[PDB]
Amino acid sequence: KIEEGKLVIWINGDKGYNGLAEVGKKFEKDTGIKVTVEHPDKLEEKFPQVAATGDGPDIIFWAHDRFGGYAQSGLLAEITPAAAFQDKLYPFTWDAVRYNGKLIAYPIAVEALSLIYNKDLLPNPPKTWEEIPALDKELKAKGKSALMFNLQEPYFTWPLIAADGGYAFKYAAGKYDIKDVGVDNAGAKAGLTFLVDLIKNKHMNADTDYSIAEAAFNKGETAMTINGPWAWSNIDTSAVNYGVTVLPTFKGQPSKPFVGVLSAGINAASPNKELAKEFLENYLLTDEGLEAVNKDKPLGAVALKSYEEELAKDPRIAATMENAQKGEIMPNIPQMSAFWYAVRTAVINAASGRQTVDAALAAAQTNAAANSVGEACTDMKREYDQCFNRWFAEKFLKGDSSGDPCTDLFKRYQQCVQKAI
Ligand SMILES: OC[C@H]1O[C@H](O[C@H]2[C@H](O)[C@@H](O)[C@@H](O)O[C@@H]2CO)[C@H](O)[C@@H](O)[C@@H]1O
Repeated sequence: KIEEGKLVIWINGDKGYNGLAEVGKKFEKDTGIKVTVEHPDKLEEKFPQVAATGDGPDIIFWAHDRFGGYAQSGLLAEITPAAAFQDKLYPFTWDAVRYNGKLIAYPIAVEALSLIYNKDLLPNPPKTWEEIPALDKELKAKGKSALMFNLQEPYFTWPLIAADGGYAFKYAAGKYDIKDVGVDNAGAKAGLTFLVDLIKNKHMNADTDYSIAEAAFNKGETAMTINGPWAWSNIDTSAVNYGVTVLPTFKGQPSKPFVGVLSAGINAASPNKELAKEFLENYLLTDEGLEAVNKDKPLGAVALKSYEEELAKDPRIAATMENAQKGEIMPNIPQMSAFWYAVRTAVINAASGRQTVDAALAAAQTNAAANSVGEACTDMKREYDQCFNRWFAEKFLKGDSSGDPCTDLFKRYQQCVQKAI
């Protein structure tokens, strides 16, 4: 299980994990407390599995959308920064990591997708998605192409899908409507249909992934890609001369990327919660800690005000913020995981031709809604069970029963299930 007196951090392999390891070395030099940074594959799915057994990292980095799920399953410690420390970060970043009235992580940086373009191939990038076919056709005649980006992660296509009206979950009055997923409407279909038509008219390849799109852009073969701040670093070392700009408009509407707050949460099973708090508040979330990470791979717009004021001079960051403001902060509810799985499949199926746009999205809507409501019914069940298991062991089995207290909890659960059907 987790080791006492040591910090183990998990963070995604596309981030500045070597720079974070330098912050960890500084912590060790000051305190003698070893910090180890790992980037396991699919860490966002591995974390819940290992943490549920009380193993895993002391600190986990991911975008904020996954944290509500982790918190709801009891996998994260509550965090309680002093007022003085909170005021060092932008208030909207705290909002992203608030779940059920509690803070469940520290906000690190704001990530949004932008359009990245090769200035030598394309000194004026297109303002609209509708121009892309004609641009591509021209470029293919010269043995180049217009645009390549990662089709295998729905994060990258969502901005298009959402531009004319696709959504995830309704929000109103402090509550997400989990019965209703917005992935099957006219705007969602128009967006995805545009994408599939790019593929059908040979302007993109259906199995373009992160690495193929990254190699194609940084080797000068394609004129544009869609990516986050983390990717700028590899383009810097390539021979490509790039700019970063607002995503193209669709049906005259802004693309709407789903905006992530890269966040650090503390494993509820960690024996090192105080050391983790010290590391995060006094080493990572400082101008020099963020600089060391940023130097490795750009973080984006950082949550820390003092450092963001220096980063705001970078036009790449201004573009990141332009796109962020046109997009939307992701929800952090546990259902988000089901939303993404379902959109991932729909995109891949429609892009590869395994399903039509209309059947792919209809099926995503159905499966996301079912699992989302299912996760609520499961939470109602778990609450019944906690009440019953408590009552049965401490009351019934001790011969001190005069009725089952946990009947209304069951009926609420029963109603959830029977309504879902
Ligand atoms: O593709 C769905 C995926 O989107 C987001 O993951 C992003 C992440 O926020 C970024 O930091 C970056 O690393 O790329 C990921 C996409 O590959 C969501 O945060 C994630 O929950 C979801 O599965």
